[PDB]
Amino acid sequence: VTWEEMRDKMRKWREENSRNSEQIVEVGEELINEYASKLGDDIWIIYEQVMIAALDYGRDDLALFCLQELRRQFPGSHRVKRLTGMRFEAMERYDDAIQLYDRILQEDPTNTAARKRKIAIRKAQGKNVEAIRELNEYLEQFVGDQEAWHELAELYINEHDYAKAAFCLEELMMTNPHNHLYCQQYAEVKYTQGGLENLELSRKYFAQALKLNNRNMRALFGLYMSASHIASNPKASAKTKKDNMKYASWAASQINRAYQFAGRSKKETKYSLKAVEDMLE
Amino acid sequence: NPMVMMMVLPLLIFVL
Amino acid sequence: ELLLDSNIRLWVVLPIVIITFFVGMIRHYVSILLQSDKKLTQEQVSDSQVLIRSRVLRENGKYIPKQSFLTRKYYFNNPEDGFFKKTKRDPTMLTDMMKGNVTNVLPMILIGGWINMTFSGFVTTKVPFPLTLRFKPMLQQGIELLTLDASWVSSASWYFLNVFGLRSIYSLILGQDNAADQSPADTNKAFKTEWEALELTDHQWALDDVEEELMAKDLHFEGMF
Amino acid sequence: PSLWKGLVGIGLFALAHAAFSAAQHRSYMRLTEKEDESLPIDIVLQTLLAFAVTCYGIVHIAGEFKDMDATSELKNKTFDTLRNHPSFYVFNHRGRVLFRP
Amino acid sequence: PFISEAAVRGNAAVLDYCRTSVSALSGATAGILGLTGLYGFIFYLLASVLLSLLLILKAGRRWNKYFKSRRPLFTGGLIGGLFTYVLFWTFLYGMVHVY
Amino acid sequence: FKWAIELSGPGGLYPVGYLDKQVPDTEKRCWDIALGPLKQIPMNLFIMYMAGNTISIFPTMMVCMMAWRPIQALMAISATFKM
Ligand SMILES: CCCCCCCC/C=C\CCCCCCCC(=O)OC[C@H](COP(=O)(O)OCC[N+](C)(C)C)OC(=O)CCCCCCC/C=C\CCCCCCCC
Repeated sequence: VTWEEMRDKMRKWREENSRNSEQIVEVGEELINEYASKLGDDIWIIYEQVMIAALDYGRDDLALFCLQELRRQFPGSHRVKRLTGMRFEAMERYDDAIQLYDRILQEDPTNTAARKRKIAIRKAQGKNVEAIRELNEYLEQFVGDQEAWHELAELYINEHDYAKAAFCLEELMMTNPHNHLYCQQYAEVKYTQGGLENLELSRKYFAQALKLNNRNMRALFGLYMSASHIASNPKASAKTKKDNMKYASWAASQINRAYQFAGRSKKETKYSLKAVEDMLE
Repeated sequence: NPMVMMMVLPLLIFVL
Repeated sequence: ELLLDSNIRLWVVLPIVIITFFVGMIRHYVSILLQSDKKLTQEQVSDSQVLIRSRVLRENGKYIPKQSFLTRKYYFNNPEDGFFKKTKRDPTMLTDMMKGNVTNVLPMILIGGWINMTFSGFVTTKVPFPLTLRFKPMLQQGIELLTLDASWVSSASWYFLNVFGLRSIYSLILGQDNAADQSPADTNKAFKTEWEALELTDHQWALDDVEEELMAKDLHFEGMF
Repeated sequence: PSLWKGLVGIGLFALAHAAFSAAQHRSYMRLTEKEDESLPIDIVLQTLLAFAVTCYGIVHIAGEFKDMDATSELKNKTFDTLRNHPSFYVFNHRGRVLFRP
Repeated sequence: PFISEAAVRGNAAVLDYCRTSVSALSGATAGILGLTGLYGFIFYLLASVLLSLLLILKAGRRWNKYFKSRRPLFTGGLIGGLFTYVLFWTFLYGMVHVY
Repeated sequence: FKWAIELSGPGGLYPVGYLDKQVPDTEKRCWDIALGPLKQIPMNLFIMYMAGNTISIFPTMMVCMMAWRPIQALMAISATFKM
């Protein structure tokens, strides 16, 4: 347990956007208290996460410390300005945060952080419709922002306009063909959206996600259940009926195999057997 | 420098 | 051979290498210091990102069903939709870019000239391969010899060989694609060429045969632990 | 392992020693002026062995290759991470109220 | 399948680093041995294929996911290696055999 | 299915790129691509030849000219064919 090890752990926990605020805030506090001078400016990015975790963790005592250090180091910085905006939003102080973001925008119009923070404020206030409208307007100038695209898709899913969410996930897959998570989420959204005309797309995209990653057993039994629903639908044609029955049988075989592997990996009561007891039904 | 001129003429040639 | 003065090594051989190495480092650091991003307004970045989205769609729309793709096509290149139709609009910048382009080679040649004056009249090192006699006037600047072997080189060309052979070292230590070496503007035409290209593009839903190519082999499952 | 790095160091040292030997041998000729015109077998064997070991170490020092298939490092990315969207964080959750304000 | 630009760039960078280091070392060794003329140049080629063999050992089995083909292992940046090889060759042959 | 819950229903400007209506709208060049460099290479070659003593007084310019249009084409012959 050396400061390099926790530094690498924090770097990994930053590269993939985790939100285990307690662990990251504890590690960051240890780093900035014990090994603050053991390494150079690489802690400064840490000083971002550490405060955000604090706002997530509720421990506001060190949020002021980190903010004051960053401000005294970086006067008139748009990143630190957004960070102050988040500090203000931590206590639902929305008017001052909005004014600060407007000042940032009038100082620099190409900044994208201020728009995202202001729409985060709007969605925190519960005005979902105006938040969706603001995101739609913001994308009209910044088509291609994958993060905002996925956030808009998630908001549409929450508000249950599954057509727009499916469209946004389609264009997200356009952006990133090789991410199986997007394919799985789009298959789920399409399955939830409607019937056979969308069930076919859902099962095709579930198969695509399985091809892109064999371990996504979530999408595995998602494909299984989509095929089963297609089978149970009277409108399915005879050739479609036998095709989806074959797909369901293959998926069931894969599910029994996967749960047998789950069995050999652990050592306990055979709940996985109970699990395939469900498949036999 | 004659050498500098004779080696910077290609530099103008290299740019063009 | 030739009994060259030992003091030529400690003051004409090593200092040339050190000068070349650290001048390359200086040039790279000055290049990164000088580079400043030009201010971009909303419209230019917006259209650049829009054409980025269009090109990535053209590249990998195969993973998107047919109706979504042809709706993309309607949105992009079709009178009725309106997009791609109602979307269009000594100078300092030229001098600055010309100076920046010039400063990548000219400092090396000026250093070479200064070295040629400063270290004129020596024989620094013997190039270990038999260069041609016709190359004599540039390898042996500042030497009045006539029958000297062409493999003996003066200071200027030795420095030139050093600056040619040190770029790989720069990439080794400085970082990949370093700037120490020796070696869209218009959106309307871009809009029109994207129009024509995406008109020429077709659709091939890559999911039409994914299941059959998936059914053939069992799913990899080892390493679940 | 890290010892590879140490290995390459000694390799360079070996090469450096070879240089010294070669220099001395050259002085030999510069004081013998005989028709030898040949390096000692010891120095050339030492130089070649140092080259071999140093190159073998360097190959390890270069690093580790990375796979081209984009679904390699993304295999372990669970859906609980990709959904966070760090720019669009919201602080109106139960975390603040539950935890110490 | 789906190539990732970052990984292929990293592979190219590590291959280039290994090639540059081996070419510089080969130049130093050829300068040490006092090789002169064509016999020197051939040595470089030999050194190169030696590195290739080592790279074949480094990639080893299952290299198909590392490179599209073995070709960049052999002829990857050969001229860039040759320039540094001749520089270090002249350097060492100058500060060893000339004086 | 005893747990077939439906989550669709009410659908509420429009998101950019969205369009609700389902619309039903739906040798040779290699010779020119090879002759391009086959005709551009002599131009640089002719310029280098007509340079004369300027080319002689510019040893580096000749190498760059011979590596720009020629040499690179031979080195990137596979790339040229694949393009
Ligand atoms: C007898 C003739 C032989 C000539 C010697 C040249 C070959 C010897 C080479 C390497 C052996 C050192 C091994 C130590 C491990 C270093 C690499 C590493 O894995 O460790 C990582 C760290 C930091 O990585 P990085 O970003 O800095 O590397 C650049 C990253 N990349 C390669 C993708 C661009 O490495 C660090 O500690 C920072 C230091 C990086 C390596 C410094 C060595 C370069 C210094 C001088 C080279 C020649 C200058 C003088 C010669 C003049 C004669 C003409």
